[PDB]
Order: sequence, then C-alpha cells, then structure tokens
Amino acid sequence: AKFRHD
Amino acid sequence: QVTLKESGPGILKPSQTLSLTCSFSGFSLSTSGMGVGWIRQPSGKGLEWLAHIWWDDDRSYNPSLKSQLTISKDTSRNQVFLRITSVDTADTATYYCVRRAHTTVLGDWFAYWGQGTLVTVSAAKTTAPSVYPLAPVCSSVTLGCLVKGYFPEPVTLTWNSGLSSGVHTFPALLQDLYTLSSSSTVTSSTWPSQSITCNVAHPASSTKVDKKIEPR
Amino acid sequence: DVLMTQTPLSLPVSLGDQASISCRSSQSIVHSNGNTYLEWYLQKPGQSPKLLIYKVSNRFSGVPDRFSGSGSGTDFTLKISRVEAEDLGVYYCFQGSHVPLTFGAGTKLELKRADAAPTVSIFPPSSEQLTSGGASVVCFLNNFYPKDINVKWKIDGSERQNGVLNSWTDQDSKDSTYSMSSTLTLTKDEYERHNSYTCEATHKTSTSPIVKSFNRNEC
Repeated sequence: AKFRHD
Repeated sequence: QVTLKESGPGILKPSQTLSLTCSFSGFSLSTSGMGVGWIRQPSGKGLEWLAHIWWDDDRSYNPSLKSQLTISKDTSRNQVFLRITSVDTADTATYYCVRRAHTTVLGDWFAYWGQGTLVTVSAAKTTAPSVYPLAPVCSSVTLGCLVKGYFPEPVTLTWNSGLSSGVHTFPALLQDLYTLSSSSTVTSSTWPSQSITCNVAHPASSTKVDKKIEPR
Repeated sequence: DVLMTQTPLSLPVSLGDQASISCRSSQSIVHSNGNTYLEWYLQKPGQSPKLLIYKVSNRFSGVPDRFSGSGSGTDFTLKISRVEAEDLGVYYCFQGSHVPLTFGAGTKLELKRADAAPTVSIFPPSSEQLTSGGASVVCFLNNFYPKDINVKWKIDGSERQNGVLNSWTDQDSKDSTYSMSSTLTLTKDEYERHNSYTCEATHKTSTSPIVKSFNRNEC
C-alpha cells in the first residue's frame, strides 16, 4: 500500500 | 504554537505491554486532513517509523510489527496512543510523537516532533556498579576507571586528580546490565606522589564511591 | 520496505567546503498522485530530527539557501554550497509515499582536521576485580584522527574475538578527534591460564600497528 496524500 | 509531548513507563520488562501517550496542542485531530503518528530511534541508531492515525480513524502500520501494534486517538482530549504488545530488549528506544497532514495547506511532512520519550526494556533489577581502579602497567601518565554491571542508568563519573588533566568518559553499553569506562591523563609530576581518585555515583542503588588508584 | 541507501554514511568536511549526500531508493518514490515525497532531516545530538527539505527540492522554514535538493525517481541528492558550524549532524533522507515510511541509515556530517595518531593505554585487571572472580583487560585509544581504527586483542600471540566490548566517543568538541575504549572480559581462571596480553591498533598514521602489552607474571 501507499501512504495517504491528496 | 504547536506542541507534542510523549509519555510512557520509562523502564519495562520483556514480554509485557508498552503503552504510549502523545498529548498535543495548537491543532486538532478533528481537522480533516490531519494526522498524528509515532517514530522510534534506538540509542545511537537510525529512525524507524511505527504507525500513523488519521482524523477519520484510517491508519497505517509498519507491516513488520503489525501483530504487536495498535494505534488509537481521543480527538476531544488531544491525545493519541500507541500499544506495543510483548516487547523485547530491541524495543528499547526513544519514542517520538509526530504530526503529519495529507493536504498541502496543513503540512504534509514531519515538521513537528515532540522531544521524545525514552523507553528501556529490561528484566534486570537495580544493581550497584562494581567500580574498578585501573592502574598503569608496571611526560604524562594515563589512569583509568572501569564501572561494571550496573542497572539502571545513569552513573556519573568524575575524576579527582591533583592541574592539567584530560578526561575521556565513554558512553555506557549493555552486558542485561551496563558497563562504562573512563580515562584520565595527567602530567608525570602528578602521580604517584599525590592521590588520584575515580568518583562514581549510582543514585538508584544509593552508591557513591571514591576509588583511589593505587600504584603497582 | 523501500530501502533508502545514503552515500556516504560518514562525510568529513572543512568549514567553507561544499558537501553532497546521495540517496537511492529500492523503488520509485513517486506517489499515485504524481508527487514525490522525498524529505531530508537533520538531527543533532540530544535533539529530535528537524525538517530541511520537502518534496525533493523545497527548503523548509529557517533553512538557509546554501542548502538544496535535487533528483527524481530513485536517485536523490542533498547539497550544501558552503558548510558552516551549525550544519554538522546526522542527515537522513526519507520517503513518505509508500508504507512503511522509511528513512535511510543516516549520514554523519563531520569536521576535518590534521591527522592524529592514537594514544594507547593498556590496563590489567584490578585487584578488586580479581578478588571477585572476574578478569577484564581495558585498552584506551585516545585522540586520533581520522576515526577509522583497527583494534585487535592478542593473548599469547594469537587473536581473541569473544568477550570484547567497545565504546566510541563522538567527535571531540575541543580538538575534533575520536576516542575509543575496548574491554576484554575473561573469567579469572582463564586469565591465569595465559601470560601475554596485547592491545594492538592500526591507524592510517603509521604502517605498523601500535602495540601495547603486559605480562601477567610481571604485575
């Protein structure tokens, strides 16, 4: 998974 | 002004559960886009990221530790919590509380770090140091002190010589107990004629020793 | 995990000198949204890490223009045009696109000075220690530059690996040198089974090792 960024 | 304060138990035994609290201010975790998380750093080692929790209770964990880790929040109280189950001596570290947002405006980066909280994981009991004077083997002379098998930290070691001395006291290291050494280098005229004493204090064991270095 | 490899891990420099640190990642650190969350932190002793650079090339608040970042994909660099006293510390690159978030191992930006040979001192077990059944031999290796040193323990001529513990100081604030302590711990019975004890060090300052030793029988 990847980290949360808008 | 944004602040973040970590709190923990300080010393903990192997196999028991670590519970960490971050208390922050100058921002709210109910602000959408906002998140708080945890990073640890073993003494003299690199940084390792642990977990992050978002305003909306989405989280990320370090997958290598996921069976041990649980992150949670109390937005009303300005607090975030981390639980690490069945810890071991490798979980000994400084634990940092950090803010990170997932929008540009709110700061998507690790700008704000707490001062960190030291957690030591050890089965050791309070043990007084064995203090050993190190005398030269049979224009300036080097003397030494070995401080062996004590817990917990710290020990303070100071030298009592008799005008121009250079002291090297080395960071402690583990042997479930700590050992430290220190050297003093004085002029030749200083020793043996006049006394030179290694002074060691280990407050936790009520220890305060003044060890004279006796010539060979 | 995305491995973050920094080169070098120890960078000596003079004040006024240029510096640069490489960071190469295992995979591309381009996020699904098209941005690259590569950040650079500076950590000083006692203190927590401070943000220097975000999104590859952007200076954070309070970061002077002597600092810059560049790179793309899997290859990154931080530069300092002229190093100043405040710049000395541990630099980490960091990726924040993939889970888990990973820092490189850290790069010590340290000071340069003239070479300095170690002062070596060997200490036999104390009367105190022997009385209680233990036998440690200690070697202090003091005020050397550069920090790279090869220490070997020799008992009756031959090398000894087990029961050795080492401690190193940080670069000295006064003279910019490094110091090391080495302790070889044996049981008292093992200690009295052997006579010749040697602490041997090789350092770039000579081609022959500095040898310090004592004979148990002569104490």
